[PDB]
Amino acid sequence: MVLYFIGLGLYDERDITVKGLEIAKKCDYVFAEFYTSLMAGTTLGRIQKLIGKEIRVLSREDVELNFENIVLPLAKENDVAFLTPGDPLVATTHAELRIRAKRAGVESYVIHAPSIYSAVGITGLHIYKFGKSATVAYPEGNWFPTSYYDVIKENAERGLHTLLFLDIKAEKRMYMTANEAMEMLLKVEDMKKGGVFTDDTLVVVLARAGSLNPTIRAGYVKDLIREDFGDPPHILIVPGKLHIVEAEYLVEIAGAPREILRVNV
Amino acid sequence: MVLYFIGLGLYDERDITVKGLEIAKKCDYVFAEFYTSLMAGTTLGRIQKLIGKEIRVLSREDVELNFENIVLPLAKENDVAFLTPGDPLVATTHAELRIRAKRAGVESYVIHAPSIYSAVGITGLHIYKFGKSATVAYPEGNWFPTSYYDVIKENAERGLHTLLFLDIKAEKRMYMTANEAMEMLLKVEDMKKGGVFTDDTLVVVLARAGSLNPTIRAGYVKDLIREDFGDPPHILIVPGKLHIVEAEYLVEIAGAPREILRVNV
Ligand SMILES: Nc1ncnc2c1ncn2[C@@H]1O[C@H](CSCC[C@H](N)C(=O)O)[C@@H](O)[C@H]1O
Ligand code: NA
Repeated sequence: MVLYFIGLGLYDERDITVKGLEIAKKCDYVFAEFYTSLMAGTTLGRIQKLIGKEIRVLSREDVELNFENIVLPLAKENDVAFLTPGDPLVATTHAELRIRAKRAGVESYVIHAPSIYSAVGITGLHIYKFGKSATVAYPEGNWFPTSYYDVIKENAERGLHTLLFLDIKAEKRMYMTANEAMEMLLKVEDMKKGGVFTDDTLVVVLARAGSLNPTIRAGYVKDLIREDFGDPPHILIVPGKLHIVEAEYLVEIAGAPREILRVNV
Repeated sequence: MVLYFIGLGLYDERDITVKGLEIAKKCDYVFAEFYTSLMAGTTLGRIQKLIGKEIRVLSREDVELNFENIVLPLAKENDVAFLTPGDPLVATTHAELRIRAKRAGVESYVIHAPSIYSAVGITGLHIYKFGKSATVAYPEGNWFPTSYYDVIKENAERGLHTLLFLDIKAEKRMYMTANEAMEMLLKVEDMKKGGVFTDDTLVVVLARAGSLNPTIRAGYVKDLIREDFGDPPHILIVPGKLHIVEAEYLVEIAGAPREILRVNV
């Protein structure tokens, strides 16, 4: 009679919470999706081994089109878990799944876990100063998306930080690097010419948040665009004007150049 | 000899990640603070029991003034952990402590945990649509806070949702409720009359996120301002322009007035 939306956290199998693991262990059926994001520091086998339950992986279509014909039916006479990377209900379309549950006369509960939305706090940037968030999407055909560029503009204009998710191709396991994102932004800048993202723009790159050894780097685009940030996934952040405390952190912890203490504060 | 910043999560001791528990369990000394937020579903005893260590709780003064005199020394020749509610770096100034650690020659690591900042996803509001965040502080004498009012105005003009962190004075066991924040806001409206926060303003309240049965409510100030949302902690959210699916969720899950299903654009 119960559906549990359980988050898996950031990087590996140990990023699930104690509450999440215990609840998952008591469930008769355990489902999961890995198309919204991937746990790059682990594998399906390691997650299954930690939970002690076989995990049935669902595709994007399984969820968005058939959640009610695949997951909810079993939840009527059993305790069912639906696992997702990060924090449940963060992916835009997931909240709607709770409505589907209600409509089916199924109780659902949410077991939280760390999300990149909060983990980016490790960059030293104040959370309250983050503005609207966006995704740098992979272009294609006659479609050249530039929305994320206006998001940066509108945020930075108000002294706000911009969190940029990088596009991902789940199955093809193709991750967009911070370098690729920077390249695209430089190209959109060439068109819009709004003076929003240039070789002199300060940016922060966070890679493998959740691991014990994340890569946190900060610097001007002209110096970081070709820097190697390690294995994915990467997250790009274009900070608004910095509070001196944020800057000192970026310098001492993320290796930022002293220059930002005078230029970006 | 290293220092670990470990988050404990939203509501109780089980909201800590597995990673954090295993690491915390093997630390020589364990410190913690419970002044940046309220973990309404646990006790120091339960935490100590779960970790298998004795925890020396610190005050804001001990941390802000004597962190390097109290915690860092032990870290130079031992594995030390510093626990905090939620995520250690979110909406706190704990990030600056890492700089102190470094300047003291002490390496530090961060273990994230579910944070209220990402937990807002349970309100059905698209997490990416949130703008600048704000904090509703307690009035001090003749000094009355209003900044949080401008934040809502700026976000609303852009159609972005606003997250309002509510104040806390753990030493006085004072935890600002949503109701109280709602009234402080009406007062500001009567002073600025910007048309930002009135009795017809739609709002959302999340109380005790992290528990199995948190209080999620949405509606007009006039009908919610005197409603009981249960024990703290609470957060107040003033949505911007809603999407049809956000409205459907607020109505079906947060008991909002069925008339908000009618978006104005
Ligand atoms: N479980 C919870 N439910 C509702 N509000 C919460 C909450 N936990 C924290 N808050 C809100 O956030 C304030 C603490 S601010 C510190 C936040 C913390 N580092 C985190 O990561 O969540 C509280 O005063 C309250 O307004
Ligand atoms: Na945000």
